[PDB]
Amino acid sequence: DLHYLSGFGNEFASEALPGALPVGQNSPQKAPYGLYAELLSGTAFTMARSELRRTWLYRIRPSALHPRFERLARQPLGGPLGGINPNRLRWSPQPIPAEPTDFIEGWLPMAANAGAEKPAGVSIYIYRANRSMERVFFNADGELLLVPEQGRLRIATELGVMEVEPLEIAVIPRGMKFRVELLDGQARGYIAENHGAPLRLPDLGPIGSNGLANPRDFLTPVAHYEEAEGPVQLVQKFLGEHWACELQHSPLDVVAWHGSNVPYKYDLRRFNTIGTVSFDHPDPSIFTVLTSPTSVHGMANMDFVIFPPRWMVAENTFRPPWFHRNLMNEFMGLINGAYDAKAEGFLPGGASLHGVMSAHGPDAETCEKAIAADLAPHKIDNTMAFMFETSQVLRPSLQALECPQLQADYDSCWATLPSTFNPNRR
Amino acid sequence: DLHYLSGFGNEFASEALPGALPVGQNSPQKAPYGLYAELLSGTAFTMARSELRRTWLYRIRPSALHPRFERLARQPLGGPLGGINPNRLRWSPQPIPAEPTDFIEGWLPMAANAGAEKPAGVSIYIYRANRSMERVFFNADGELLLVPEQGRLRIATELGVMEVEPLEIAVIPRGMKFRVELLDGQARGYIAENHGAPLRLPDLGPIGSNGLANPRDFLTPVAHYEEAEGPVQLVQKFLGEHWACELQHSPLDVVAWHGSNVPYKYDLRRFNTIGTVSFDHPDPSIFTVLTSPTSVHGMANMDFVIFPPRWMVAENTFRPPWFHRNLMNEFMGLINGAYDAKAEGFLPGGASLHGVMSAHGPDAETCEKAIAADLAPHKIDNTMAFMFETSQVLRPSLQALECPQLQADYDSCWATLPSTFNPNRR
Amino acid sequence: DLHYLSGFGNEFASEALPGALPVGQNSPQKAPYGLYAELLSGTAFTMARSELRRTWLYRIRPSALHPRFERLARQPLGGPLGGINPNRLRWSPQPIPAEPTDFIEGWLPMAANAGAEKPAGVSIYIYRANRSMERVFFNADGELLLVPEQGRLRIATELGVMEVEPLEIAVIPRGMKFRVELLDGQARGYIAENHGAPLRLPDLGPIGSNGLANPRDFLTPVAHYEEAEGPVQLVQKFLGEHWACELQHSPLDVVAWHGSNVPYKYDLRRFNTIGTVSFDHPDPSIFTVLTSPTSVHGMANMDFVIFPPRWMVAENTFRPPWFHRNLMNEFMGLINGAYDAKAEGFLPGGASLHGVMSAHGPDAETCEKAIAADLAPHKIDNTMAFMFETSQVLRPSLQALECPQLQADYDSCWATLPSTFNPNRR
Amino acid sequence: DLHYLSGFGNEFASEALPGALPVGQNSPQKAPYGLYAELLSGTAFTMARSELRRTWLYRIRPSALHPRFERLARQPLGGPLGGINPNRLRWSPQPIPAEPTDFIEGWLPMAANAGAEKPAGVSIYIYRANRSMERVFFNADGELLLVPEQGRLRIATELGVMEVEPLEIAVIPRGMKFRVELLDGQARGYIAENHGAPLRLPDLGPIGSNGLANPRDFLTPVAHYEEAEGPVQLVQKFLGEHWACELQHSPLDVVAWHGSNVPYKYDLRRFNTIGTVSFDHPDPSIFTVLTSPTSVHGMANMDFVIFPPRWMVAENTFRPPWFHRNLMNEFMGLINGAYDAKAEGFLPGGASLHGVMSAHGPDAETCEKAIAADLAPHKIDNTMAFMFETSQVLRPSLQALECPQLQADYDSCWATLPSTFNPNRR
Ligand SMILES: O=C(O)Cc1cc(O)ccc1O
Ligand SMILES: O=C(O)Cc1cc(O)ccc1O
Ligand SMILES: O=C(O)Cc1cc(O)ccc1O
Ligand SMILES: O=C1C=C[C@H](O)C(CC(=O)O)=C1
Ligand SMILES: [Fe+3]
Ligand SMILES: [Fe+3]
Ligand SMILES: [Fe+3]
Ligand SMILES: [Fe+3]
Repeated sequence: DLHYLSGFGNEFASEALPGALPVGQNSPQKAPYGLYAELLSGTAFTMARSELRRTWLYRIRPSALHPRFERLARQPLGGPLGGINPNRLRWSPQPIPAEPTDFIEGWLPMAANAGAEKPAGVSIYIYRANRSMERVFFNADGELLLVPEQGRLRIATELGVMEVEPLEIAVIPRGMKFRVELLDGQARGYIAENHGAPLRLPDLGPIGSNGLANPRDFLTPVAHYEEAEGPVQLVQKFLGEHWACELQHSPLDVVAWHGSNVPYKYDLRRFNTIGTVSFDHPDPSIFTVLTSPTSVHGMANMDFVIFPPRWMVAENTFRPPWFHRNLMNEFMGLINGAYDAKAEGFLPGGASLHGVMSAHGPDAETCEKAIAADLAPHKIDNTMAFMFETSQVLRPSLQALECPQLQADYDSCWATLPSTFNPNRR
Repeated sequence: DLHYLSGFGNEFASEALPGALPVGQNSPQKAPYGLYAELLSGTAFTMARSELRRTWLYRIRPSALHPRFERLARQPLGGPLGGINPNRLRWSPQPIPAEPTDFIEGWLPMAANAGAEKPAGVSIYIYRANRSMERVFFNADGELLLVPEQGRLRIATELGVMEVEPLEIAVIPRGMKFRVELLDGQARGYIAENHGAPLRLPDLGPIGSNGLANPRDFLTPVAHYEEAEGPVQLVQKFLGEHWACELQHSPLDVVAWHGSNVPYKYDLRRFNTIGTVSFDHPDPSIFTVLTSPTSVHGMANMDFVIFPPRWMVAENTFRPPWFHRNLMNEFMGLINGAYDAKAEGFLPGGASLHGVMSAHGPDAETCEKAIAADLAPHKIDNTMAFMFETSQVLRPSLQALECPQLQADYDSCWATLPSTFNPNRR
Repeated sequence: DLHYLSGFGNEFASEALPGALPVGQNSPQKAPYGLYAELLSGTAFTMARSELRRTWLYRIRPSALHPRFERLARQPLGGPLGGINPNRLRWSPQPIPAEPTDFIEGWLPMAANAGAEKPAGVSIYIYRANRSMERVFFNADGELLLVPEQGRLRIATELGVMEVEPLEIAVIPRGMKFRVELLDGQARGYIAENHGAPLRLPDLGPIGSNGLANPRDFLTPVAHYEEAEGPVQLVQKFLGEHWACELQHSPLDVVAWHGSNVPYKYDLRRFNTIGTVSFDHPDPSIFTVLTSPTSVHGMANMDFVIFPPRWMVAENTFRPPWFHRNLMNEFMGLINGAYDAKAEGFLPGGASLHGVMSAHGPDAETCEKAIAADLAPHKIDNTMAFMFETSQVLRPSLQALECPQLQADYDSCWATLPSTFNPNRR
Repeated sequence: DLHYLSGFGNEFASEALPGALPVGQNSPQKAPYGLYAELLSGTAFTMARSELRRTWLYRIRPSALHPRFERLARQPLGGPLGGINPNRLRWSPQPIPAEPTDFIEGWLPMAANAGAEKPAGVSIYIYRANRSMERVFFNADGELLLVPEQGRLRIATELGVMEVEPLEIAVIPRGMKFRVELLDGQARGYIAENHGAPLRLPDLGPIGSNGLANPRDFLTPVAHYEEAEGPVQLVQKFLGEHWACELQHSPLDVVAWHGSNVPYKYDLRRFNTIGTVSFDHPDPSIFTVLTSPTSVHGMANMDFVIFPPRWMVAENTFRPPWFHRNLMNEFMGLINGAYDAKAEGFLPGGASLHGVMSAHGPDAETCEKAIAADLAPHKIDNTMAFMFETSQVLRPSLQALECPQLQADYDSCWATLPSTFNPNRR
């Protein structure tokens, strides 16, 4: 099977041929095997070492060997920004379109902080694919966080091949070349496109030096190169547009590499979930897998949080999520099973958006159940929900608002919430 | 019953006579009721507001009205530091001496970062008392963290009266005047004398904005003044020594006050305990109640950590603390019940010291029962252990090393750990 | 000739008349010589002293003495932003236009982070002028970094006169009034208009306390005032537009001044160039002259880097710049001679732009040459190339995309790059 | 021949048996092979992830299985602090003593910031040994930087085996157990014992993302374990003292480990030396290999700096080090050949100490030669010197001051400096 290197943020080193990596230097005059040294600077040169993301590649042909890029006619992301809407929104799962749509062609824009033409913050999509990619792609607009829901993915990147299935997540750095093979014929899932500071592990605070997503579970592929003599289309996403050129070699021609700006996968089943071992309901930030910070300490660009199988032990407490109003913007998804807060309507591939200060919380069915529950240890199982929480307002696209999937009467799930107040009895 | 004000770090305002607090200013020419304004600056003037600790007092006589202080012949903290000793140490509970001993006379130095003459870091004591104080006291050397184990205390402070029982903790700010009364004739407990940055709530990291010790549970007494017309001794602890003077008035004459440098109490039963809801054994920093930082970010002067009733749900996990070697210094106490990592020898009022890089962990019996047990939800109850963890090495006092309470064969609790290793069977 | 004060960041003091500057105060009731005190606040009042830029002026007439500003018909920066383009671009040198064109009228927008009406980050222009200014100008949108390529400039500012020639650079702070006279009748060069944090010297890190651009080399003009009666046009650049009013006096009427918000010039020939004394090719951030930071530590708004005469000693290394893909956006200019990585097509006055993740590096002919070359100490001389590197995307203007100077087949320079890969010979 | 893992600061994973590391957790109830989990916390739990140093160990027997430590009769560093001496000091190399002396018995205290009983900052020693260790050791006092000068070392640590030779450096974390075997029968070299923040790579500033000591050149050994039952002395250094206990098993019984608290080695010949490619003499901080910071930003507890083979190209410059007076304290050592600033008397194994504000610089011979030589590019070679620069004062021990190797006429190396001042000729 495919091999991997472990350790989030490590200075990795990988060669497909022995001695392909130069020893004791980055730029020899005549590189082993007659390879070309190339530097991929994922961060500004002057970043603190802790923030540094850079990889040295030793390849057959320089990435510079390409003709002029031309705008393609076929622009999945060229749709308008939907009109202003403060309502709580919920979508049913997205159907796979009948027309041939590969991985890059199938990104349906759901909600974003800014227009595709001026990338800032986070852009959220749902991908629907029915074709494997017969081209190579790189995103100039940001880091890609992939959340499969339906079907396995075999992702051929410049640094190696990774296999990603639902219940796992994968990250592609900005500008890195990749090609998506659909192993099950069709694929559906979620994407967080990070335009900001790279995703990293959260500051654990009192949790200390261990817990949540343990760095040892972040897997990076080993060196792997191709040698195809012939035309291969290279596509790039630039300011929301797809631009392409034809190469006469495969751009996945990296024989060896070393550095820290790498693609990676992580299995969510390995999450060391922390929670209440006493009473009350911890803030959902406790379930943080990865985070993208801003220059405002403590206020993330986005937080990727999961709602995984876990033990529920809170005594004399209302166990489902509390009623909530938040400065932050809450985009919810579902990979497997059902979510603890919504009795009906939220299915795998579905989505919910509770924007800035929009009043949310449990439905009446969940409320009645929880207040009547005989509280004893209970293990939540066979489920995996997640949230992409952003600091900037998420603006739904015109496409997601005109979407047949956008539920018509979502507000009705809270309509049957009764008054239980009696001032004459504490 | 005593009344209290809630909220860790609040700018409180309290008056025993209506209008005693000047409205709209701190320093009127003619203060209401003929009282005197006095500022107790708990920090440098230029500290960030988040770190600011100062209280304005409106009192019958200024603190400045006192004769010269005289050095007392009786000095409970006059013994020198013990000899260099890297061993793992355990003491049985300290008996209460027969000789008349009040709260300030009853501190037994256990271990400290420095000699009493040059206060730095933390100094740890165990107090034993059989008399209520017939004098008033203030500590110029540091903040006092009080952990009662036996007996109830009535602490009359300059800002008011607070009652503390075992399972509660109390903090007295540096230089604040107080008198301790024994409600049950005798009293025993632990003291963390903080010479550094004042104790405060830990930054929660992913736990978020709620959890661990909630700010609403930190209670400060309401204004209360005494009016006894007789000679009162005022004692101060300076550079480890007890110095005294005689007053003709009561120094607990604060009629009204406002500010943030306050005495407070906290009930440990209200701690919102956070832990594993999955597997593994979280780092004990997760149990932080209060912490004193240093200028080195993330490395505290001391952490006040508890081991309270909690749900144990970790699946296919060694539940007791893992075997450990730590940069930090671990001093443990026990208020009630029995502790997780130790089968015998550790009793309420007892103590343990595992210094820098000393090899500690669960004793042999504990280790054995944990590996063979059938795992299921289990509630640890009717117990409360704690730790004073210090970044600086804790040097036990000569009195603590020469103590008949120091256990002779502490090392034997690990003596029977067996090799269960078989390189042919995973 | 012209006299200058030295020392980057100094609290300077200059006076055209004896005692014109008030002693021991900034705002006397009766100023010396009957002058008016005026505060020029370059930063918010509350900035840390290290970041503060402010200058007190002692002038004949306050700056407030002006009528309403009117919008001019001539608007050289009103041109729209070009279409989205990810391609690598290279412009041949810009011709001086035939029409009367002064310094502020001759700015050709090349690439900018945002539209002119909403200034953000950095805006890049190539200036072409054939007339001296017969008016006084101030830019309200940001700080101007001037890089002369042809012709000397005599820049008369409110704080004095400074002369600048190719191989020197000049900075004029935002809001400061100035008038450009062309000493050689015509001029051309580059401009980096900084809309963010003022340019400053780089944090040296391991280079230490000396090196790169030494502070003693940053020269500020001495106080110089004018008293010419009649109509003077005062122009200001506000949200990309030129607005003007008519004054009856000369606005360069500052008799004395003191402070840190000053125009300055630096000779690039005095750069204490640091590099490799062993092997490899150091990141070009090592040649940083000046930098504008952002809120994100380590990620600059812009870095002004130079590629100056220098010793090349790296043994067993590929000496020209490595092949590169960067998060940053690289705008290159040329003052004299030729640049190391480009064999032909890049001339003095020319420009290149390699945007976010665009694949760049040495052209085919230099790559062939460097691999074969016998490595010996070699002094790169008779050259001065530089870079404006920006964190935000640089959008070329419509004009820069339709310019006859825009080289149609820049991509061909890398077309002949061969594969020298041999998988059977390391 | 030994296997290594590369990458300074990586989250490493190594197993001597397949599947010996638990998958997806740290604390299984039944660990693979019947091994014990044990955590080695190198830092406080709450440090920022960039500062975190911790290693999970999977061992045959917990480190806790040890009897009481007893104070050894032989005490290499119980000697008193030398008296006050501000003088510039120079020692000739240390001869190996005739009495059987293993690595830990042969530490000659040279200079330190504090008394051995109160470790703080850094302690410097020269090691001299004629015997391989027939015991296992750990230092509870500090991290150890080893700088071999004569003879090869084979260091068996808890995480595995590493071989160090002169021109290589090796670091051993605080509390980590190790045994030194002398490959040449006898060995001599320097030691910097860091009692403060762990050494790490310096912030590169303008050097950027690569250069100096590249992280790929930092090698950690692979997992290795010992089985041999029988008596073995375990020795610890605690507050300057050697304490011991007897174990009935080898303590180097780690079958598998993962983490970032690791011993490592680095080959100085791999240093990507940066220096002037123009003129002048860069500050020596430019040669930093590793640094231990303080809470004061920019002021290190210590900097380990090297003076390796390098190109000297500075034009019209005095090339040797400039005459200097420093707040910092300069301790120099020599591994191979001769050092540039001193013609004679500074031999390999020698040392110099120029304390706070002591006036140093090149000797008279080097001074004349450098003012007469016709400047051409020159390769310094066949040499390797270094410096331990500390912020706190370095007090020499009584042994180093009473030492026959202390040169009584060091001040005479400067005695012959002439006055070349000629007011009549610039
Ligand atoms: O269920 C939701 O909509 C999200 C959510 C989860 C949680 O654990 C607490 C609050 C919250 O709003
Ligand atoms: O039992 C102890 O001494 C303290 C301790 C507690 C814990 O939860 C984990 C490790 C540890 O050493
Ligand atoms: O030639 C370039 O485009 C600029 C450049 C300079 C350098 O030293 C390293 C890399 C690089 O891209
Ligand atoms: O390159 C250097 C510059 C100044 C210093 O004093 C040193 C140390 C000295 O040689 O003793 C080295
Ligand atoms: Fe919410
Ligand atoms: Fe511990
Ligand atoms: Fe580049
Ligand atoms: Fe020096």
